[PDB]
Amino acid sequence: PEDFQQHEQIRRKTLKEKAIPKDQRATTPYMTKYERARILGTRALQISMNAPVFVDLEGETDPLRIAMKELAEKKIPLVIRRYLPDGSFEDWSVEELIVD
Amino acid sequence: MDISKPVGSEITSVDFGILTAKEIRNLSAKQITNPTVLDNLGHPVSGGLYDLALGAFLRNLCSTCGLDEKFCPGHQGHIELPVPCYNPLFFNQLYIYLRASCLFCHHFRLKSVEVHRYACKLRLLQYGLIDESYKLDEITLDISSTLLNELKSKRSEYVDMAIAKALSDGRTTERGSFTATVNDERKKLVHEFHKKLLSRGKCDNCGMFSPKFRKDGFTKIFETALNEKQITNNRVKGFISTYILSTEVKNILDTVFRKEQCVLQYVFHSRPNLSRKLVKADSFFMDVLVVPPTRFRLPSKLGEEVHENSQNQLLSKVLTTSLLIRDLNDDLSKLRVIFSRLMNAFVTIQNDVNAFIDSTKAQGVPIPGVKQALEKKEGLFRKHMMGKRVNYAARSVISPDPNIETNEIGVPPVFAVKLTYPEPVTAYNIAELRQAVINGPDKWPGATQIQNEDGSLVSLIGMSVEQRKALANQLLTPSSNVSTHTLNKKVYRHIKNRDVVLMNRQPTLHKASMMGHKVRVLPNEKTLRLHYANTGAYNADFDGDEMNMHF
Amino acid sequence: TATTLNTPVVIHATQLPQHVSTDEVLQFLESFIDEKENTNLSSSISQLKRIQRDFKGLP
Amino acid sequence: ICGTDNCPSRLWRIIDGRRTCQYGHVM
Amino acid sequence: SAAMYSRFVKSALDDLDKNDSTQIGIIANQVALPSKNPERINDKNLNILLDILSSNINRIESSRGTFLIQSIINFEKWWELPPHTLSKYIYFIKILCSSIPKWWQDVSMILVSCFILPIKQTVCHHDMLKYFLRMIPSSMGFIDTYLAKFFPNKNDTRRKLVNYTSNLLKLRGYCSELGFQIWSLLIEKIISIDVELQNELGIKELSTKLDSILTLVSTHVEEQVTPESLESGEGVGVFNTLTTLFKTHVLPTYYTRSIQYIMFHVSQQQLELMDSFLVTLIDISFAVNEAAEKKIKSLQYLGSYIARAKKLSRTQIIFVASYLTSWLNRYVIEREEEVDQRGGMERFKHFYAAFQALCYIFCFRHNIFRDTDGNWECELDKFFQRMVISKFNPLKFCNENVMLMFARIAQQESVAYCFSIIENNNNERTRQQFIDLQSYFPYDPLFLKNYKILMKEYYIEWS
Amino acid sequence: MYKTEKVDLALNRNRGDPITQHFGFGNDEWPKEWLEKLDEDGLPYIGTYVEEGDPICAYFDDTLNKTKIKTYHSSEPAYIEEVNLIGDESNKFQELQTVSIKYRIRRTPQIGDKF
Amino acid sequence: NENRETARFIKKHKKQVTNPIDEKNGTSNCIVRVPIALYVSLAPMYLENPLQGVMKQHLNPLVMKYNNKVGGVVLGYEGLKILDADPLDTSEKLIKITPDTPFGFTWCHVNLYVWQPQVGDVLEGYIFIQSASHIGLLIHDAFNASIKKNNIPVDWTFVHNDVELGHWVDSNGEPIDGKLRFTVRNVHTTGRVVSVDGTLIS
Amino acid sequence: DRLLNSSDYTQASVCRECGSILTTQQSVPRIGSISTVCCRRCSMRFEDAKKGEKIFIDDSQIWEDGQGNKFVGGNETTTVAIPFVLKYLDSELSAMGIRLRYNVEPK
Amino acid sequence: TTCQFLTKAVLDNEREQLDSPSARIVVGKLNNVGTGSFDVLAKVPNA
Ligand SMILES: [Zn+2]
Ligand SMILES: [Zn+2]
Ligand SMILES: [Zn+2]
Repeated sequence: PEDFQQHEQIRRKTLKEKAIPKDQRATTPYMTKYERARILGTRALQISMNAPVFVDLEGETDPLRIAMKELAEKKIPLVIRRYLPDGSFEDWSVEELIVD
Repeated sequence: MDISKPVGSEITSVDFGILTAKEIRNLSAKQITNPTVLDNLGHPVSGGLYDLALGAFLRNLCSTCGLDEKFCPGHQGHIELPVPCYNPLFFNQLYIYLRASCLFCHHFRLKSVEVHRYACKLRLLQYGLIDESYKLDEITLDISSTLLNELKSKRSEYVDMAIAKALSDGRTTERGSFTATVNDERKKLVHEFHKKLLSRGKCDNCGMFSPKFRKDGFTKIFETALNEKQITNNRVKGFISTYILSTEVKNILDTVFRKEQCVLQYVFHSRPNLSRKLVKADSFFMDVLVVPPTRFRLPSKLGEEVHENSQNQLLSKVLTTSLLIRDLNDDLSKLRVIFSRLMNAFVTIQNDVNAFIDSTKAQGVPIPGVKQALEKKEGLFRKHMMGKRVNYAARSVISPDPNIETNEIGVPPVFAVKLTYPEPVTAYNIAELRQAVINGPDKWPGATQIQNEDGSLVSLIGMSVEQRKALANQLLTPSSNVSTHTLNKKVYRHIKNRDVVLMNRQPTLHKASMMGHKVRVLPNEKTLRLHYANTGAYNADFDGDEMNMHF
Repeated sequence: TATTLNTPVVIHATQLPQHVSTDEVLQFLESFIDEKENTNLSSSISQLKRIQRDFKGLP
Repeated sequence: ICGTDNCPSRLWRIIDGRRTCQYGHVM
Repeated sequence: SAAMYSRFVKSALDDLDKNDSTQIGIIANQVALPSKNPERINDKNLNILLDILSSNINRIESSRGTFLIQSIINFEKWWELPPHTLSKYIYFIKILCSSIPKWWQDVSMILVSCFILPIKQTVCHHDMLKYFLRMIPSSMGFIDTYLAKFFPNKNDTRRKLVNYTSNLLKLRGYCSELGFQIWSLLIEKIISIDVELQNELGIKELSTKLDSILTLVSTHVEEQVTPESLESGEGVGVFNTLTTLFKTHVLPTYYTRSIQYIMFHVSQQQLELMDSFLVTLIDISFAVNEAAEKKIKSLQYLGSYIARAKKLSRTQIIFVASYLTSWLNRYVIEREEEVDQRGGMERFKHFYAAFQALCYIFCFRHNIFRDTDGNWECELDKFFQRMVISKFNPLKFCNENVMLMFARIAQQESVAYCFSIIENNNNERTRQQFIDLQSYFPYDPLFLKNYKILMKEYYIEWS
Repeated sequence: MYKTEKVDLALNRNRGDPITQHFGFGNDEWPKEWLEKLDEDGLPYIGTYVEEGDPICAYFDDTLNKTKIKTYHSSEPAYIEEVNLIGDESNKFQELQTVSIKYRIRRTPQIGDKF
Repeated sequence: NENRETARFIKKHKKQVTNPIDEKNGTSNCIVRVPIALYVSLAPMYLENPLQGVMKQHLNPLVMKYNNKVGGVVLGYEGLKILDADPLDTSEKLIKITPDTPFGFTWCHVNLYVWQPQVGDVLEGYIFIQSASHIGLLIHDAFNASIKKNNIPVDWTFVHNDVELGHWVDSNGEPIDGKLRFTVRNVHTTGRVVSVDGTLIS
Repeated sequence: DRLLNSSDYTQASVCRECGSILTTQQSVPRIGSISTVCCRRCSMRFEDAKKGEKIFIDDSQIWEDGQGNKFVGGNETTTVAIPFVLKYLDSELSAMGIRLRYNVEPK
Repeated sequence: TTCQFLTKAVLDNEREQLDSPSARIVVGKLNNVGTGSFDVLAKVPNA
């Protein structure tokens, strides 16, 4: 009980130390080809597990095409945790990232 | 892989270490003592390689977890070696430390100050500080003990300060910094240390000479010759070839690893030893042998003939020799010849486990050892880890087609009725999957199977249109069980015209030879149809070429 | 039965358990039963109502 | 005999590539 | 013998404290034998073995003792033992599950499975379940899953099915709480029968099966929910739970009739049973959130129900329907222009669906909507015409048989006209699922023997 | 395309051991519809169409006291062109279990065949 | 080193907080409040309402059932708090999703009210049944308790009824009252329902 | 998908305390009790667990095997998705006396 | 030389950080290249 509180404090301290604040973030404002691929795949996976969809799927049966529609209207509720070689990260939302 | 089955725990790192005899004795499911594998009638003999405590075998339930051959993961056992044996993989290392140590003061024959200099340099290298390890050589004051102990103090002071200074900043963590250049500097030192260790003839601590140890191809150590000039100093030591048993070597290294624990702490640890474990000599020795579960030692069945286990042949031979030598040494108590065959048995047991593990480093076709199993041809890592045979894949001769899209692949209906996708049933696709379920596994676009939310599978293969129609009207039914309310049914539906496939034409010399194509099921086809635009990237000519389709 | 979606990965006591008075237990029970009443959980509330009933009355 | 909650009924049928119970399930 | 055996066991136990375990095992093996084998331990010796074991159960609570115990729990047809001996078996089990409440799990499972046996052969099983549910309330968990595990399949023998429900009813009568898992089992099983009967529409089998089951369920409900039981009882609670479960399974129930009647029938036992359940349907009908298909299914249920029931107030029904129709005036107002706007008349499936149900209800209960004066309740004369001439043009988009029957009747009653509107309609002359959904009426007449007779008091046949 | 198979009953027996095996069908035990492919002698009717799983021959071994069959297995279906019964030699006496069966596999030019 | 290794094992099985006998009642308080940290899965159906997820999925099947970690029976939970995967003001938090599946996993903080009865603790229960070899009881009329024949005093004598069931008589020579006070001899968790093995002699 | 998911993907039990896939086993329960994944390495033999005052085992810590032996502890086991060859490799490495320790998060 | 590199690893008491494509494949971990060079987190509205 006492040894866990210390372990949790260290875990959350290290997390905060690695997190790059919204202002200090310096990566590409563009969503990488890889980010787009995973977002569409993961959101499709969520859609197939009866997750609340934020778009009107006009006769759409493919979850990926639904995930594609949600991306077009920037309604995908996901965040990209961009890691750097030291372990530090930049949290970028799907909404704010520029898509070609 | 099931999306309905997520995993909450993950392996973040793997730690390499040696199993201790005490550790194996506790985890062991049964002690293996019998060289026979089967009793009469056909039941596994108690204390043998096929014991049911090592897992379920011969339609019998496991005597440890109680599960059958399917669900039982198998259990590890152990063989109690009557005498300690040299571990083949670490023999070369224990040999280096045996030749490097003094047989009198039981310290390495290299001067303590020089040994401490290596321990200091290797401690600073546990953390990413190479510059500091070289700066230690600059710390300088036949030499008196009061002066040399001050040098060891000043060096230890610099090591403790340089670590703390770098630890204060983001230069090194408590777990220590480790890079390839750091690794290069460590590898250089550990090499130089062993080279300096082996070079010394007369012990620098106590001036007495130790008898040189010689070795053969097999794991066996022996004594050396000795000229008259060497004799004249081994007799003044007190004034101021013969085989050596495994126990004698272990006992020599036991004291040396205790007396020289400080340097060996950093010689054997790449990063700081946070576990604070003692570096013991018994890690290089085997007092027990772990018996892998029956699951990984099953007898190979080829048609009608059931081959004796490849592993059980040499392993039973080791047990026969072990039981024969422990009894041939027991009748000696009520006592030359008995010592001759005792020593000869001590050799054939070390060579038995050596044969149990490796060949080219045995004999001179013998049974392959565990080293041989990991390096059979290309090796277990290359043949079964870096590369693997896969499910949901097909192979066929490619035929040209200009009527399909340049991003498409013409899939024969033969493949379309076998290759299925696990499609979870939802409100948006209940209509599409109900039809597939009715259609079944032989009518495209159909479905071969249906997975319920409880985790069970219902095959649609044997069923008629009547049962399929009933199951289709039961696809979107709400889960009564609260433990699976999160889940929804899955339909293992035929590959449709909206699916992705990985087309591969070997050799895959560049990533363009493995692209993603859009499935286009073409009726009355027996070959994979491919457009002419793809010919270049795959370097595929329609001269009877073959292509792999991955789903 | 005993899956990642059913049972948690790990449970850890963040602090030592602090004892609660008869009135605090009864105040908690009343608060919990009212919030949950507002599928197999119903049988657990049925048992919880018996504890609340025992901490102030007789069965 | 399989032994599953389900009941086999005997007469197990071998399908090349798939060994199924005549009844409920297939290994 | 008598005292020789007392020695034999007393020895066996000493021998067990020494771990020899042979003597016991000899005994266990002797008790484990089948009800048929003459060589199975006889009553008198068993009387002895039992009374000795009960007297110090702690002597046996060991790994060595496991096999013996397992052999007594697995004693074939123990309920078929003798009085005095039966009593010793019971006392033993009682004693056993007390210290190591670990065997109650095994004992009760076998008990529940015996629910397929007549109304008599289970008394002992229920007596025991009642006892230990009380003293070990935590058991309700795994023993509930047993309720699942041991249900007989639809294919399995009728005697198995009919028994396993007879017992569940018996269980219900001493463990009121467990209730839900039971009701879930009955519901899950009845849907199986209804669904299958539809699809199929051996069969002679399912008939008398499903018949034996429903007639049972409904008679228990005729009893169990009762006015006395509704004010101070668990009849009211049962009714609520049942209603929710029923709607939910039926609510989403797909194209099939054979169970939804259970509610048709219990409903009409008492005025309030009709009331509250009906209000639940009203709550279903006009929630904004529900599937375009859920609202339409409910509306079919709603219309079929009002038409067919028998224990109705003329007036509790009609006024709500009139309010819904005024609900109708709003729908058209907040939507025709939604009509002359972009889209099709399908945008309004749900409107027609409800208007159908109401029209249908008027067909069967017409003669009722004329009050003493000869005037129409809800101004049906003036009301129907307004919808018929609206821009939605209901007559074109609703059913092909109700709209016709409404025409016939409405015209006859001077309530509304239509044969010219029909002429105009067929002159001017995912879409299928809708036509499918609009063809199904969950309370069109039933097809079963006893139930039918029982429903008569609650049913209006077309005749 | 013609393919020949040798069904030898000397597969386990050696050095003139007593035999439990014999071409034909054993009495009392007979699994359903096998007579459609094989004749009374246990050998197949020359001309019969066979698919993988179909019985290509029938025998009875006394060691198992059951009537077993040697199955035909190939992706390509065939017809029986020739069945030859062969004497076992070994000082004669013994009945002819042994047997050479020729399959006729029809091969029309398919998409993929080289010309 | 001889006793240093064994010392870690004693602290693993050491009773963290003992149950005290108070208010001259003679009975020991076993209901306790313990704040815990969970690592739970979040279904994609609960992606818009995550707190309802953690509750219906993992916390609801936890109540009125013994949990090995807290060392008692979870009577309920209070104040659920999802730990944001992003260290930061708003109600919108984020949870890490598995690369393979659409399910996410998160750390949670919730206070549990548990019934923690250790051995040696004096408890009261209402006599449910009373056989010749055991006495059935109910702690707070919800938790099962049993006192075996050997755990009952020697002076006590059982009397079986012939009419229709039995009754136990105490040392004084009178039948035992509805409620009975006993000491905790052992607590059985492994089974379906929590059963307390009680003693009437010390 | 190719080298794991559609090849030898196995959800395997691992002990968080010692980091191994080969020491974990399903415990054999009593008539009413449920089976729990337990580690043979970290668990102590019941009899060997000997004893400030006397301490008592919380019952949930005692598990039994098929041989009837009682054990104390070794309940800090979880599930991880791994390739099956890893299990065969770890097994082979163990024969050679080499131990693989899998550091598994969360702890 | 699988057993040779393994021996050198054990003697170093080395920790395989599982950061190389090969190591990740060995332990069934997702490769850190391309789509594995980041993490995907879901935005949840309730506190
Ligand atoms: Zn096992
Ligand atoms: Zn020396
Ligand atoms: Zn462990």
